[PDB]
Amino acid sequence: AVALVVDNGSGMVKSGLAGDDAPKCVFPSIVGRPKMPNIMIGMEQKECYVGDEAQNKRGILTLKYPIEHGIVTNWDDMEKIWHHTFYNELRVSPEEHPVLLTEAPLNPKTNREKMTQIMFETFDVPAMYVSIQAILSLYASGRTTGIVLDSGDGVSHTVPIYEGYVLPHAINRIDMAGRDLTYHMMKLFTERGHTFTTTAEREIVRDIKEKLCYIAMDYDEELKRSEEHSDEIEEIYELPDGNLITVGSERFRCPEALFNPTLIGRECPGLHITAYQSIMKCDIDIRKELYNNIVLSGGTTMYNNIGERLTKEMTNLAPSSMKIKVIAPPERKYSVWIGGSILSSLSTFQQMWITKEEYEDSGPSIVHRKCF
Amino acid sequence: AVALVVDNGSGMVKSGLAGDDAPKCVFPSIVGRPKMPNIMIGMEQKECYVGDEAQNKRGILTLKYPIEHGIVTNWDDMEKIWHHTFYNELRVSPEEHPVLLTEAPLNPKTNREKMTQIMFETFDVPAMYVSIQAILSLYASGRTTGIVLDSGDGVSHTVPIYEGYVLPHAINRIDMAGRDLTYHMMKLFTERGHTFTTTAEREIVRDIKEKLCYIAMDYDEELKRSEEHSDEIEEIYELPDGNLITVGSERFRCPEALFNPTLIGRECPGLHITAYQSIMKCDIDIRKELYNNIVLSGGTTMYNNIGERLTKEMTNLAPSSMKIKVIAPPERKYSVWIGGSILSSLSTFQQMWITKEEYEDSGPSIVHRKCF
Amino acid sequence: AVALVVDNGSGMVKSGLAGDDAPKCVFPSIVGRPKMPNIMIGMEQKECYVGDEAQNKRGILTLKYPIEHGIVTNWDDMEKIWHHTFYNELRVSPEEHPVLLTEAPLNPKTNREKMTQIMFETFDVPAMYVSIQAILSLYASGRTTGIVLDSGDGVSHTVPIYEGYVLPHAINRIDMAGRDLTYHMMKLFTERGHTFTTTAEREIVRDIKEKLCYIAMDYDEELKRSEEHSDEIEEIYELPDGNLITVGSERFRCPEALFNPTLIGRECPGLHITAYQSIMKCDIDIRKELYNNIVLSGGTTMYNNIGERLTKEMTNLAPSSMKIKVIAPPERKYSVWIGGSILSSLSTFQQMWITKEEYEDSGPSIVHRKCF
Ligand SMILES: Nc1ncnc2c1ncn2[C@@H]1O[C@H](COP(=O)(O)OP(=O)(O)O)[C@@H](O)[C@H]1O
Ligand SMILES: Nc1ncnc2c1ncn2[C@@H]1O[C@H](COP(=O)(O)OP(=O)(O)O)[C@@H](O)[C@H]1O
Ligand SMILES: Nc1ncnc2c1ncn2[C@@H]1O[C@H](COP(=O)(O)OP(=O)(O)O)[C@@H](O)[C@H]1O
Ligand SMILES: [Mg+2]
Ligand SMILES: [Mg+2]
Ligand SMILES: [Mg+2]
Repeated sequence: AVALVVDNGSGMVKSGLAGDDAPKCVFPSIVGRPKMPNIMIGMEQKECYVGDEAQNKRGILTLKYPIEHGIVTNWDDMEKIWHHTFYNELRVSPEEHPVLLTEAPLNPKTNREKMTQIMFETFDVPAMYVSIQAILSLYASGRTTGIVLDSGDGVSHTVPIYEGYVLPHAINRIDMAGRDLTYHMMKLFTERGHTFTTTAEREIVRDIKEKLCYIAMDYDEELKRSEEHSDEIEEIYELPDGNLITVGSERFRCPEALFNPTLIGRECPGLHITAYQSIMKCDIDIRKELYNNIVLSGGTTMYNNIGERLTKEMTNLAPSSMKIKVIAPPERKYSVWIGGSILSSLSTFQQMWITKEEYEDSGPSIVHRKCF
Repeated sequence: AVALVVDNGSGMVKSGLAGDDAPKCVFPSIVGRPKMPNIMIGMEQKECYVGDEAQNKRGILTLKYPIEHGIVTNWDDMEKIWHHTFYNELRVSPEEHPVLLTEAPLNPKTNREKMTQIMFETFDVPAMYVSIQAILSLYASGRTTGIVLDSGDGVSHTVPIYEGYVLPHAINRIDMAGRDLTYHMMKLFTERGHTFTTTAEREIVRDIKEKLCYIAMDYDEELKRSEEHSDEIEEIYELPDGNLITVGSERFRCPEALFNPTLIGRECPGLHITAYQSIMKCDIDIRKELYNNIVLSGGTTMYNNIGERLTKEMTNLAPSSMKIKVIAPPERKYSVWIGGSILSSLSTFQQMWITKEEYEDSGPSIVHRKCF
Repeated sequence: AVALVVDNGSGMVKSGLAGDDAPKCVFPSIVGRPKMPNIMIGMEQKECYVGDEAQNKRGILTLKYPIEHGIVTNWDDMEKIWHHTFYNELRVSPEEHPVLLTEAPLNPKTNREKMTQIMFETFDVPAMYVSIQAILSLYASGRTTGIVLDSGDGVSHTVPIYEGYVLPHAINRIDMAGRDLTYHMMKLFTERGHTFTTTAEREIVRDIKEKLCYIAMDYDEELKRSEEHSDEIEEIYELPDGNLITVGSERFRCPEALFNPTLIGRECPGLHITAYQSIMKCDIDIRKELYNNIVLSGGTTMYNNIGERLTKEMTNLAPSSMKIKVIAPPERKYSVWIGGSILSSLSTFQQMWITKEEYEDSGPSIVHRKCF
């Protein structure tokens, strides 16, 4: 039977059938609830909107995210999202297809235990398997050795792998991703005169950041040019209500927080520093191959001139006799799903599944012995 | 049982059976009392005239309005008007038909409480329901999203609704309607030589205003043309006593007070300004749909070239990327009654009624929990 | 030379000499313009009234506020207000005294730039300095560590400070203050039968709110008692025209919007929630001292039983091993001015000034490098 690949994250959720080269259903993971009285008798209303319907009618809805920092806070909303994905988006019965789920490294055991319990006791799936996102990201690139720098919506992590062997003592994870960048962008916009506070305004700011941001090679030079050639940097954006907003110096000052987290008041190191620290925790003979297979993945790495900036930063830290090559292939925003689809279509993988009998006999703890 | 739709307002009262496409009995809400001695023995006189009879014999009667600014002042006259409507106009027993009444937004609770008490303890109606006029006006147009600008005889209000959800924090109401326009018309007529003071003269001036008024697209240009091409604007009107009156520049100077209330010494803003302020109090993503569904209702909006003037005024305020469409359908003077008839004929509405038992047990305050 | 302390806000403006323990001139910041024709030849009239004169003759004047949400909208009115303060109230020459101005956090740069330009190019002040209001509020209390919850007329903000170091990433600001409470009070009064629309009526409602409002410890219990013991809550107030108004349940329902902004249709969180969120954004070891130094400031915090309510609300959120102490000293409505006077009288502060030469050489942008 064809397996279901469901990559659930903080911001977006991707779902599809194992065997394709692109996800089938990509939708935001939000739950909307009405806050205004209903007075028009005759129409059929709903108590909760999930997915695109919640985003379209966000004007009269309060929006909640059931996943924060890769950890599920409310399980009812997550169960509703899973039900919507299975019964509305994919329109496939969740009882004849094995499930392949993804999880971030260094997560509490209770999250996996509850996820497995919900999958086996609510949807009654035949089999399921949970895998780390970095492994699937490395699978999607068709390589066996490299360091994966993944940056999603809530969690950014770094995982090195050498010749199919992972080094768990050199795995890094920090909670600083596109959401903090959106908050920083809102704070920067408050200095221009525009104030955004509501959830709909937050989505508008997120869209503005996605459409009109880039990474400057030299931050100081562009900052100097911002006060002298602002006409080149200014960009006009049309708000949904018809007003116009001028985005100027905020185009590159917002993504700069990745390489200097002190702007947003975070003591954690930057991205290049984290990668260098992760490389230096491995053996001496392993570092040479890791320096040449830096793979980028995640939606937060979809900016412009990011690979060149990362290469320049790594050059000033790595020894002058090494070769640094950053791998930023196109369509890398769906690399995890592609890797999961590739993994699920292998004959050797057809044995590493958690069947119903094993879960019923051993219990929910079996996920700590067969899934890694 | 067929329900009774009774829209009672300041100037006129409409009444009919739920299921028709037009009101059955439309008559002015006035109470007439004699002021001259009666010396002709042999005829059967009456102590009070209500409705058309009071208007026909207004020469020897003093006329009183029991409703002012949507608030009932004297309840005896209102009870007499209700009795006349039930027993003379409709000729139906008010004990086998549910009643559907209308009320203006932002009204005192005591008005609703006394109305419900009178309906349940005097006419002994089986069930009753009170609804806002804007909701019925939006029902009559067959829409679910829009901003309703209602202007009756004493009260003009603005209510936005988005996808069946009303925003109570963006509801406006001002006490400036056709009565102030009639007073302004009388004041303008005093400058020509004609003086009107009595109630009958007030009704004559109201008829003149109804028959010979229009809204000028450019007030300044027509004002300039008034002193140079008066022959085009002059109109002859025949008074009931046979005299002739020339209405000239007063044709467009009287309705102009809607867009500039400073003419009649009122500090409240105009109509377009009020609509724009009501639109700007909603969320950013809601404004686009509200700008495209401006619905006009009420008897005061039955002038000529009013939709074009409103569109031109809104264009200069709304952003240059929005589409403004004013909806002024024909027969809009009875839109509230049509909406009430449509609402009362729905199966889903057959449950939202205040039965006799509920009123007797809970008390008169129940109207504050089941009627909105 | 003695410095001038001028705290200009939305509602009121305070001005005095640095060295005193109380402001010298406290007057509303309104600009009045006549709207009626003048027919009495022989009297000397004025084209605009500013301050108490505008408030006394508000019957025949239209009143405008030149400051909205801590942002100056019209600069001509603000310049007139500054001229009135310097030349009429204080009666001191604005050329031999340094100026100390106050500003709210998270404000546009253009506001400060224009303020400095006006101060240096119109009044020709020798030196000036702009400071945040929270810093002065903390100075006035004689402390070094604490969280300041300031609530004025248009803007309410929260600023934590630990041992003289401010945490900019934990500063909150929302636009919800006494003006929205006045609007809510007017809306509540419309349900009793009284309608207030004009600016003079708005000032009357503001006075009623100032004189007859208090905060209920248990909102539900007092709401239940409102429908059973209204005689205890009813209060008689005398309108300027001689009529009497009964204020009953509206005494505590108006200030309740601070702890539940959903009543006035605002999605922003309440006051205790905002304070708790601001405390949780600091480091773990800093929270203990912040929980014990909650300082209240502003005119909107001059209600009754507000400290006890805030303490009770914070107790249910803070851990059961912390000590919560709300600091609400008397005369806290002028805390900002007292703090500014204390700061301006220090010898160490005699160097942090913007002289004429520095402004002339560097330009208006210098205020972004020496004032914080
Ligand atoms: N073209 C783009 N440019 C800049 N940022 C982007 C772009 N596309 C997406 N993003 C950011 O990436 C985030 C999406 O992260 P995603 O990888 O979907 O998280 P998850 O791994 O939980 O699904 C969004 O919050 C958005 O801000
Ligand atoms: N054709 C017309 N042209 C101009 N004004 C009109 C016209 N018809 C009615 N009016 C005005 O509308 C008013 C009637 O208001 P109406 O909607 O009946 O009030 P209510 O909602 O209380 O019944 C009258 O006072 C009259 O001046
Ligand atoms: N005793 C009081 N009780 C309740 N509210 C008050 C009292 N005194 C003042 N206020 C409110 O505080 C507001 C004054 O705010 P203020 O601190 O003067 O603003 P700013 O900081 O801009 O000068 C007024 O709008 C008033 O409604
Ligand atoms: Mg991801
Ligand atoms: Mg009407
Ligand atoms: Mg203040």
